[PDB]
Parts: sequence; C-alpha cells; structure tokens
Amino acid sequence: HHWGYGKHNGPEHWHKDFPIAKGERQSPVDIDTHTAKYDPSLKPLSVSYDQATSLRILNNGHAFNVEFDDSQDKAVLKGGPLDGTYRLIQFHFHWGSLDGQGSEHTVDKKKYAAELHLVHWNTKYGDFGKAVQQPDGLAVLGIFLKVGSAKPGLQKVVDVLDSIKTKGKSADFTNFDPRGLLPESLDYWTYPGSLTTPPLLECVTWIVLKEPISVSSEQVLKFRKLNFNGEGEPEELMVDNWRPAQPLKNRQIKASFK
Ligand SMILES: NS(=O)(=O)c1ccc(C(=O)NCc2ccc(C(=O)c3ccccc3)cc2)cc1
Ligand SMILES: [Zn+2]
Repeated sequence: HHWGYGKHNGPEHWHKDFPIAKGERQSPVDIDTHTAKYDPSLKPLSVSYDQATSLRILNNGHAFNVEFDDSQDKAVLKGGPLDGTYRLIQFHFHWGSLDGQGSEHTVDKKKYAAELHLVHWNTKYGDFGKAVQQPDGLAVLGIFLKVGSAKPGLQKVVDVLDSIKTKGKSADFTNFDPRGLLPESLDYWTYPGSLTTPPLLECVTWIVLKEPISVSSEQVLKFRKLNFNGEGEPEELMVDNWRPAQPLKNRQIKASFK
C-alpha cells in the first residue's frame, strides 16, 4: 500500500506515513498576489543552463523525471532569494486529467493545466542526499503550463514518453536543453516550503515564475497517456498527480517585481 494519488493512498492519506505532511512549511500553497510583497532585498535571479547535461528520462510511478549529470558545476541557479549556488539534478511535471486542473501551486486560486519543477540542490552540502536534510538544501523553480500554442522545446520530451509508458521504465535522454522550457520573463514569487511528494521534506526555497509557458493540447494529451502502473498491470492513467494547496501558516510570499 504505497503512497499515490488515488482515493485510498492520495494526499489526504500521506500524513499517516509522513507526519510532516501537516507541518509548518508544506508545499504547494496558493499564491495570493495581493498579499505577496515586493522584496527589494532579492538579488537578480540567475538561471544558467547553457552547459546542462541531461542523461536519462524515467517513469517513477508518480511522474517522469528527466535526470541531469550533476557531478560538476553545469546547470546552476543562483541569485534571487538564494545564497550560493544550486545545481540542477532533474525536472518533472505535475498535470491534470483535464486542462482546468493539474498545477500544484495556484495563483489567486487559479489552477493551471500543469506545472514544471526544475529541482536543484545547494552545492555547499556536497550532494542531493545531504542537501535534503538542510533547511536551505534545495531550490525548485516552478513554471506553470497553460494550454494554447505548442512549446517547441518540449516536443523532444513528449516524443520519448511512448518508451517509458509504465512505472520503472527508463530511456536514454541526452542533449536535452532545458532553456527551451523557460518563459520570457523571470518575474517570480518565492517562499520557504517543502517537497510536494513524500517524504515531503521541508528543505525547499520555492521560486515560482509568474509567466506561464504555453503548451499545446496535443502535448499535454500525451502526458496523460502515461501509466502509474508497471508493465503488465491493470492500466491507471498517470493524471492528476498533483498535491492541493496547503496551509500557508507562518509564511510570507515575496515577489521579485512590483
Ligand atoms: N515536487 S517537488 O519538486 O517538490 C520534489 C522534488 C524532488 C523530490 C525527490 O527528490 N524525492 C525523492 C527523494 C529521494 C531521496 C531522498 C533522501 O535522500 C532522504 C529521504 C528521507 C530523509 C532524508 C533524506 C529524498 C527524496 C520530490 C518532490
Ligand atoms: Zn514536483
């Protein structure tokens, strides 16, 4: 009985195996744009993915991860609310069964069709495992997806999904440039939060971009053809793999713009 997104193992059940699910710094959250405040202390955000080295794509039973070689200082995120350098380790998405839902963070309660998470770990901690035990160990850059025009840079990911349809399947995925998934503007909101899936660790500095990228209906439809199940098991489409907004509690969301 593993955690998941169904009626009997979904978000409302996670707290039993992962008590921190009812913690003081859980993610995602609804971003109330009128309550968020411009923060002059934020430094310019720097996304440097020019030397990014992708290696593989994997269906892990809850989403698919495009993994990167993070043994060297390549794709890094710095600046903004961050102190130091954070290295890109993987990206994945959360999406819905319908275009009207799918994102984890919401903006004035608005839900987008999907949300991309580019996961980075603080290099002061040596590696990802050590980083996820620190309060400033990770930085996740979140980007909303809306359905409209296709995103050319996403097509390479879409086309390989046929080969990793079920849980446990992986496929070589080299030379993918994540710069092709970024919107024009880097305006963002930021707040201290957590991993949005078990173990739900509270080690993340969230940076959520205000401008969503557009993807076509055809592209998101292919995301929805993936399976939560393993090969040869009853088919459960991989849709609605998002956690709903959690209590903001004692936190303030800061904006990088006025
Ligand atoms: N959706 S999100 O961007 O917030 C998000 C990002 C990344 C992971 C993730 O990496 N989960 C897998 C994982 C693997 C190992 C450890 C780990 O080393 C550890 C586990 C429990 C306690 C201490 C460390 C933690 C998470 C989960 C969610
Ligand atoms: Zn995620």
